[PDB]
Amino acid sequence: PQITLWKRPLVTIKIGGQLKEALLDTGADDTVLEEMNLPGRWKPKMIGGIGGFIKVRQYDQILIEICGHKAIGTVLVGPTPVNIIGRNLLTQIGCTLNF
Amino acid sequence: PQITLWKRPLVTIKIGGQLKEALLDTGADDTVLEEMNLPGRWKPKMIGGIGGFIKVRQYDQILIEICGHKAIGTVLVGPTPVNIIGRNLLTQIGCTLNF
Ligand SMILES: CC[C@H](C)CN(C[C@@H](O)[C@H](Cc1cc(F)cc(F)c1)NC(=O)O[C@H]1CO[C@H]2OCC[C@H]21)S(=O)(=O)c1ccc([C@H](C)O)cc1
Repeated sequence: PQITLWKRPLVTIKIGGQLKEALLDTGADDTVLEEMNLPGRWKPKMIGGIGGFIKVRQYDQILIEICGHKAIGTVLVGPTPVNIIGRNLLTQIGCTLNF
Repeated sequence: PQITLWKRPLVTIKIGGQLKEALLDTGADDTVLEEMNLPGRWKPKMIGGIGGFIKVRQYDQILIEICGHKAIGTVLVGPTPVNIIGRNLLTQIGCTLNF
């Protein structure tokens, strides 16, 4: 699907058997999700954005179905105000910017 | 132009007679630029991100030439780590996400 940007590009994702809505973010290099419970072992990490830095838990090789498109990659879980789909997963489902 | 997301979607912008590089950010509702001077009267505002919040100066009806595509809209200037082109200006240049 082609997505115009007159509204926030929110899509429905399926991660760990849970349904959530996430923001297709071309300005994000990696995926960051709000607090949730994810299987497996994680490693602590600190990511930076506007306003400073937050502590997140890095989960590797996590499957996500983004708007019916499957992808596996690293997912960061932490106090993000909004669920974000970063470029690490956008490239797997073949997303492009066109103008 | 079609832009893949394997690298940061950076574009050359022309704003206030100055040349800068900015990130086409679909995850940003507003355009946020590092410190500079623009015309007209401004009003203070505070915007939030992953790490918290930063104080910005809201400038309205500001012209920006993004990769040769002109657009006028609100531009926020403040201590952002990276120049961000938000959806307020992406819609003006006809930007879409495609997968
Ligand atoms: C350094 C370049 C960018 C600042 C990186 N960011 C992506 C941006 O798209 C971000 C998305 C966003 C949307 C949102 F609603 C809440 C929120 F907290 C974050 N936009 C943003 O801050 O927008 C501002 C301005 O407009 C306003 O509207 C919405 C909020 C305000 S990031 O999220 O910091 C980030 C993500 C992933 C990684 C991985 C580890 O690589 C690192 C860093």
